[PDB]
Amino acid sequence: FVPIEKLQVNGITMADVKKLRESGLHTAEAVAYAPRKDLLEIKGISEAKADKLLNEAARLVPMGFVTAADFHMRRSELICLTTGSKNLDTLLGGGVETGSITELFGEFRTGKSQLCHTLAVTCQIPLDIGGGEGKCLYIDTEGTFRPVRLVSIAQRFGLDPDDALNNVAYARAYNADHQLRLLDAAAQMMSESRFSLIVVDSVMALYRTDFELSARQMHLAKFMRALQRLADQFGVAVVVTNQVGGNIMAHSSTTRLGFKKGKGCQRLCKVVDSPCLPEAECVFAIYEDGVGDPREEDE
Amino acid sequence: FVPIEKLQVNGITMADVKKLRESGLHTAEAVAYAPRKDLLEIKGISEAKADKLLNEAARLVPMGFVTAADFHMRRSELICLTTGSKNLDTLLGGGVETGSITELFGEFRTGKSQLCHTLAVTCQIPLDIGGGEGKCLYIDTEGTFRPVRLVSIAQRFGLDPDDALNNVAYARAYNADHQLRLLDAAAQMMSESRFSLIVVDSVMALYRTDGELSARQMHLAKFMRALQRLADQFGVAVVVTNQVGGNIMAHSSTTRLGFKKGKGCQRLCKVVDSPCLPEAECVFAIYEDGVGDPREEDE
Amino acid sequence: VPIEKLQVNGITMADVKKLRESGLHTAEAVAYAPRKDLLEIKGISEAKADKLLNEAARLVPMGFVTAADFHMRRSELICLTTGSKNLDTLLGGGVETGSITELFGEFRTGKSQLCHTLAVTCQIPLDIGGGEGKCLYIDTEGTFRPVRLVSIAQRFGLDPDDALNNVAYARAYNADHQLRLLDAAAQMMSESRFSLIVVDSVMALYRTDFELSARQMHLAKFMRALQRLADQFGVAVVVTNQVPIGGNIMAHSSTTRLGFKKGKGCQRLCKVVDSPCLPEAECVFAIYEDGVGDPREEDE
Amino acid sequence: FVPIEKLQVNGITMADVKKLRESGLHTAEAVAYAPRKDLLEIKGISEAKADKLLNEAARLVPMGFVTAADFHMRRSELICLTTGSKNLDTLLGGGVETGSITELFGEFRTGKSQLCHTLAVTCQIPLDIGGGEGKCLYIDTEGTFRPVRLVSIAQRFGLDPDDALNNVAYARAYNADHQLRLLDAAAQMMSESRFSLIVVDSVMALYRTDFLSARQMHLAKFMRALQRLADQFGVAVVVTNQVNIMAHSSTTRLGFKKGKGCQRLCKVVDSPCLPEAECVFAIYEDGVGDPREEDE
Amino acid sequence: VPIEKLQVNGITMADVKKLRESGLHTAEAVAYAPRKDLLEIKGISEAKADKLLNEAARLVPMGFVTAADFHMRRSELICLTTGSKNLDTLLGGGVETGSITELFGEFRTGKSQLCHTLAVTCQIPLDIGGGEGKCLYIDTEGTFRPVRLVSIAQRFGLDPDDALNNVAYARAYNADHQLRLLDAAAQMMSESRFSLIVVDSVMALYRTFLSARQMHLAKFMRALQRLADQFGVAVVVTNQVGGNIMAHSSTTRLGFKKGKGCQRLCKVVDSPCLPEAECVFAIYEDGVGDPREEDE
Amino acid sequence: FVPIEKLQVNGITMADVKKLRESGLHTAEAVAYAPRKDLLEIKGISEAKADKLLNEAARLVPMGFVTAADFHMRRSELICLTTGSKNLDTLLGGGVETGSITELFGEFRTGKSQLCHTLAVTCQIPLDIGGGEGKCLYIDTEGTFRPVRLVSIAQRFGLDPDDALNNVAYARAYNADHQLRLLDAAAQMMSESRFSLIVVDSVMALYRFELSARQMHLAKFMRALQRLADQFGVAVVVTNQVPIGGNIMAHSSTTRLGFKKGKGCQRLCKVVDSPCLPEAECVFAIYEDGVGDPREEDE
Ligand SMILES: Nc1ncnc2c1ncn2[C@@H]1O[C@H](COP(=O)(O)OP(=O)(O)O)[C@@H](O)[C@H]1O
Ligand SMILES: Nc1ncnc2c1ncn2[C@@H]1O[C@H](COP(=O)(O)OP(=O)(O)O)[C@@H](O)[C@H]1O
Ligand SMILES: Nc1ncnc2c1ncn2[C@@H]1O[C@H](COP(=O)(O)OP(=O)(O)O)[C@@H](O)[C@H]1O
Ligand SMILES: Nc1ncnc2c1ncn2[C@@H]1O[C@H](COP(=O)(O)OP(=O)(O)O)[C@@H](O)[C@H]1O
Ligand SMILES: [Mg+2]
Ligand SMILES: [Mg+2]
Ligand SMILES: [Mg+2]
Ligand SMILES: [Mg+2]
Repeated sequence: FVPIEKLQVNGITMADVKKLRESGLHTAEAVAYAPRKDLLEIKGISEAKADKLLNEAARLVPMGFVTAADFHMRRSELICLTTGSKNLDTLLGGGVETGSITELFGEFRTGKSQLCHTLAVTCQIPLDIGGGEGKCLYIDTEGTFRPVRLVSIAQRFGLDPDDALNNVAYARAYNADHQLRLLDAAAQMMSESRFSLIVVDSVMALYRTDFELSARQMHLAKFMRALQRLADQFGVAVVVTNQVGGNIMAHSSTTRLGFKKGKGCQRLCKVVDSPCLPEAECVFAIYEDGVGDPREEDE
Repeated sequence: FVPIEKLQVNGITMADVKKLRESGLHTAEAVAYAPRKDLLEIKGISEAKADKLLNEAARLVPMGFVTAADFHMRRSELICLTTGSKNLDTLLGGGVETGSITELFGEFRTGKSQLCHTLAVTCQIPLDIGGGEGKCLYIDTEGTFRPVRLVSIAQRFGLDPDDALNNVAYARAYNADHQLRLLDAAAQMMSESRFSLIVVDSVMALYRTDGELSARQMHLAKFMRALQRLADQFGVAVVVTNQVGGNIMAHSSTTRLGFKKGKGCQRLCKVVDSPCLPEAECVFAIYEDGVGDPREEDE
Repeated sequence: VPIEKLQVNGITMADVKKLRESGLHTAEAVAYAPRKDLLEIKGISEAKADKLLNEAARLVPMGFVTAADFHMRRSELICLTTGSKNLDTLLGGGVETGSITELFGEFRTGKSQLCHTLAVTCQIPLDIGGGEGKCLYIDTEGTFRPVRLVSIAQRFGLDPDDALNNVAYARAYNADHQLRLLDAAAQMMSESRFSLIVVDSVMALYRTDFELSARQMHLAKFMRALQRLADQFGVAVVVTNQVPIGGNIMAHSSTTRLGFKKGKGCQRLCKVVDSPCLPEAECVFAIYEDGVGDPREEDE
Repeated sequence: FVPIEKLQVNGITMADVKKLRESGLHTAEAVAYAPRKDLLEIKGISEAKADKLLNEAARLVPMGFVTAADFHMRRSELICLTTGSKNLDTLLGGGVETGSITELFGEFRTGKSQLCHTLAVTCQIPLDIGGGEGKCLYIDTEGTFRPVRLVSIAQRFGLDPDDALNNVAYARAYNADHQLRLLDAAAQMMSESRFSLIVVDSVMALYRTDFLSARQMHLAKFMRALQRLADQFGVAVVVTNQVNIMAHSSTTRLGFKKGKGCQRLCKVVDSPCLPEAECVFAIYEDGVGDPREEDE
Repeated sequence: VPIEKLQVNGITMADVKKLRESGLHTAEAVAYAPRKDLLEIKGISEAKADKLLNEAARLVPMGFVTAADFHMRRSELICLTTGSKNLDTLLGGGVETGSITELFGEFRTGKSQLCHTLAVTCQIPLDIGGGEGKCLYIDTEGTFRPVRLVSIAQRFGLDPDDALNNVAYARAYNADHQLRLLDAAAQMMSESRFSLIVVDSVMALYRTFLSARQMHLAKFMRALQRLADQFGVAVVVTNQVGGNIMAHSSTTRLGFKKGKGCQRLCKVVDSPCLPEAECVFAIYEDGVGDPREEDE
Repeated sequence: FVPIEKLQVNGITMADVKKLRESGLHTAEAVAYAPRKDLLEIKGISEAKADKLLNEAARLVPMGFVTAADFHMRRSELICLTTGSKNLDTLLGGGVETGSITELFGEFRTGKSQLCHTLAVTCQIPLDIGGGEGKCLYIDTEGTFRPVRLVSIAQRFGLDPDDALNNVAYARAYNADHQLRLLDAAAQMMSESRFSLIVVDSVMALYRFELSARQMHLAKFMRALQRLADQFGVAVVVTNQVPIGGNIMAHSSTTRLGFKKGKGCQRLCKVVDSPCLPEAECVFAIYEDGVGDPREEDE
């Protein structure tokens, strides 16, 4: 991404920069994608200078037309992260794709939290072996997150236990308003540092008891679009878990994966929906050290 | 169509042509269709020479009266793009007509994006099979375009895997203002070469996520009107996808096709609104290489 | 009455050509026009304008007319046939030749289908309700398809070739072009018999081009021109409207108004919202591939 | 009225009477009310002849003020025209009165055309039931006139349909000049046959498109001509309008408002003697009348 | 922390009393409460409620934190030993305080014995697996036998009078009484330090409820979760062999099987982090402990 | 215990008390332990009336928390019924605890009927020697009622045989509804007179139903038995054949005693379920005078 401090030019005061940052925008992409009406609504900003900064960002941030072959090259360039099972990578065609809010849904005790822990660890590892080189962002709504599993999985991957311990931002929410307030600080801290993943587990746990359906349904809509807005500005893959959101999950999520409890430690994962993948299923396994491919003993 | 650089006659200099270039009228047809008052509102153009260039444009572009024979022959000579499915081809009366807006709508995962991707390759094929011998353009709003689908489909008609990917302009919109802003750039770009298709997917996805209830319709009308002008200016097929506006989208779109999810790869299509087509219904199957007729194995 | 007929006791052809370029192509057009309009035209003197005015007035009756004579004259007016017996009975013969008829309602009500049906029928002989005159179609939304015309002609049995040969189309890209189309079309209404003008739609261009007052008197000018054409040539005029928006400018001009309501599938309800003569009522009609008609019992 | 034939006394030449008829003077009242200056303006009329005719006509009818004791009682026996509804008759205190000017203003679809049709059909019934015992004169300026209507209304009132249609004179104007010109033939018909009601519907419609000071002066000339015709021929005058000179010239003014269904609210606004009150009247296929109990 | 720190920024004592009437005994519940719940309280304005929430957030930590601090916080969490070191090793110190531990299995295996045993351990010092707090035992079948409590206290060396004078028994005859017992007990856990809640059982009353049972059970279970959150107290419940509805909120689940004589087998069936394994313990008159050579 | 008559305060009509008596609630303790619904379907009782009854019961009877010391001292003061044999009383901690569910299951013709008759006789002797000083109600279902044995045990303990016979109300059970009516009448005159022991021999004689419906109705019979025990603190003893019922009856049975037929008239009794008393065994004997300690001649 591009920092917002590289955007001010032609006698635009830093005070305007603070005013924009206090409103939630923290990068050039955020300003460029932001509608001009919202920028005008911010107090203490002239509309003429608002349009000046908007067109300066448009000159800086590229959003013009481009040939499809170039788009193919850029999409091949996109960072992709190994899940931890070669079968999963083959099914995903390389692994989890950033810039896309992937959803993993299914019945509980199928390894969703274990897979999320493995995802955080594989986002801690360097990009050379396919890692993300960035910090995760884990939002828990049930108290299930346990650092011991992270330590074990990191030791499987060989990373420093303390680096993995201190490079994950964990925050447990207690109500829907707490989640929404938490997202703002999440974005603010996202601004300064380099991250590579935002995992939420689970969105509906608090919403199930906080509610009155009409207020609940609209409250997710502004919540989820915040994750979508944050994903494109910073280019971080977004993973959402769920229990068995209706149409909101389907509309918001790009690639969906259903989970099923297989025999023993083996588990089934199915590509229910995808923009460029066929509906195919495969099998992985979960051990005390994380997530891997099923072994001959597991057969 | 009629290139703009051939209407210059009877004492109009290139300065007026450049002024029209900033005015947006990039074709003799465009200036002929534009109302006189808009020409008067253009700074630096006197009303006398405005009416002059208007009458040379009207001489060069026929605004007069045509019989049903002439317009019927022109209808016969209109270019239609093959849908890749004989059932769908017959449902559409032979393809997608020029200078008319098609609105595919329905619930998600019904294959609208697959239909758009399939159409994106039929334009470049030789016209004898039912193409248009041109180069496509893809304006996206949800980030679901995929060159890999074009790679897979180009082999159905034998097209080159890279000549298909270097002859498709691409761009993405992020906010409501950018969606309308892209159209002037599209018109400027398309004035140099024969485009044959435009895609907008989807229309109101940004408008729902953008008191505000009244203000969105007026913005929607301004954007949707611009597409209708674009089709008449250049004679190209524009395809807009919709999710489930109301009257604004119902009135503007020339043709409307509703999609429904069937069993497996089977999907149902119904002509919801057309001026000269019966309200029929057909079935089509999405395969690895695009949209096609259902197979006996899947039936 | 032909314009070339007005040549009496020394009408110079230069004055005739001046009238031609002034837009007046019918004897009624000069008979009804005020003298100030003639004086506003260059090359026209006041005394000669007055004498040509009286020469025009002595042909067409321009005085008191007893109500009985007006009633018998109006009862002889050719009523266009819409093919649907229900709607034809609703309006006492259908659309009348020489008055402004407006159709309005929500979307998906088949007004365009009715316009198409009237366009096809107005070419059939008088016995089957046609006007025996070529049709004119000013379109502002590109909703004309000359493929269905052949099918409708087959339903009405008249030959397809001459039925297609006997229509004129004009696409309208702007309100100024829409107004100029009437001036353009006046001469060919003065060249061969005409019985039907269709405009679709009225409000579409003014909705986008507009500022309220400017739109208001521009629409007033357009409606005045339409009424002038209807009076001069005696040709039926049908216009399409979508929903009212604009207030009363279209309500005062529109002699007849119909409102369309969605029914069940092919069923639609027509209600005479405004009419100086016929009482407010309602009726039902259906649309099929052959055109507008009365719904069948199976469709009920 | 008094025909101009008896005006000639002591060998007054018939040529002068013919010239007066060609000048719009068809009755002795017109000559009496005409000043000397317009008589001088007429070609072939001398000053001596002008003053002689003024003396002959003035000695027949007075012009100045009168004693109110006879004035109010003589105003009672004036011809009244019922509107077919008791609400309006009570509101007007006798209904429409001839020899005056009454305006009906309001929005469209308020029955103004319908009430004008009712007046035009009710002007022939005998005076015992609020009739007029005369023929109407309808001037139309929008094409709204639909004869058929009348037949049904006359059958409601029991008059013969053929007589109802044949005894109503109808004119249509295409321009303001044509509208003004029709008044010459109107005056000629007034001279030829007895009429007792005039309707204009609508007076202002053409002036919207035909035209500003020229428009105002033309309206003033039109209204003064109508007032004059009412003066000589004792014909009630009713005008229609859509929503200062017209109000000033008008004596009685009634505003119309749309009620519920067939019901509409009629209100008296300006009147020399009548108070300010409203009423409700219904309009049906048969015409204008009092609301039925079913609509209540 | 006590809600007494809330008396800042000019908010009156009356609001604190109203909150105490609604069970808002400690500041943790005030902070975790949603807006609507505190809005429902009578005599409370939303304007001051915004502040109330602000200082509630300031007093108790609510923002982001790195996982190192979370791990070191949960590592030093108080754990209550069961007297069976085999269990301790299996549970990594014993039962956690502030979470939900569920027991299921055959009644012949014996779980009420463990419920009795844990009652005294909450008072012994922390260095030997104690809690140093009060215990609140709720029974639904009247199995409370203080003689076993005296025996286990003598095994632990504590005074039986101290054991009987420190724990609080409560019995419920219905689901509503069970629900309101928690509300009543909130005052006692507010006024004094408690370190253990034992429920035996949770499905007994619900057996003698079908759809409304799930909502009632969810409310009761989330109330038990709230009590652990608002005071850091351990919560342990028993369940005879709910289902999935209990399973969602079940942080830890232990299944029991009957072995040879007094020997019993305990399996940690479900746990967020702990592996799936089994162990063996024994039951004697002194309580539940590690198996001895006599049972081997 | 608190009589139901004294419960009605503050406008509670006596007809409501009569309706409660007819329904089955004969004491204020029953209303105190009565739930919301059970009071709701009682005739003549409304929601406000039920709330008033519950409030009055809470005022009269302590409904809240009870400390361990108070519960222990109340249990200590509870009257225990002697068995007439030193060994059984020693194994039972002084005898049978009143107001508790005790099940005696064993082989037929092992003196279970004799033991029940002995307990019925000993529940009327003075408290100084472990008696009850109250009436007795013996419910027999197997036709084992023997007045001769009752007279013999009365002579053994010095009780007057006629005073022993008239102090015991004998009830024979034919059907499940019949025994429910019998226990309803039992509570009916318990509301007006004091008793000391309830004997049911045998429970499973009439149940052996429909297998599932047998459990809930038996549980309701167990539930009804517990209600009266808490209302009056009277010992209840039920005999079981050879245990039938399984989990439900095991949970209902607060204490269980298995019986075996030893040599001669001697019999063996062993505890099965006891939260406090450890499991052990004992031996007793049966003679014409009833059930007592074994003698040296049979030992
Ligand atoms: N320490 C561990 N070592 C190995 N496997 C474990 C461990 N803890 C849990 N599991 C496995 O993980 C599963 C729990 O899945 P989980 O990630 O909790 O799904 P959810 O979060 O949806 O409940 C259990 O079925 C169990 O078999
Ligand atoms: N390579 C493929 N082969 C066959 N079917 C596919 C392939 N890729 C996607 N599909 C199917 O086509 C559908 C595409 O739906 P889509 O056009 O994305 O709907 P929307 O545009 O409304 O989101 C998906 O449901 C998917 O199951
Ligand atoms: N050839 C045909 N056969 C049968 N039905 C048709 C045919 N053409 C159009 N229709 C149906 O009739 C309707 C016509 O409505 P339309 O004329 O578009 O109303 P409007 O012009 O007022 O928008 C359309 O909804 C269409 O589904
Ligand atoms: N044949 C008829 N039967 C019943 N009612 C009619 C008939 N003809 C006209 N009307 C009614 O008369 C009214 C005409 O109003 P109109 O007099 O034109 O008002 P305005 O003169 O103010 O425009 C219409 O509202 C209509 O309902
Ligand atoms: Mg989970
Ligand atoms: Mg799509
Ligand atoms: Mg249409
Ligand atoms: Mg009218």
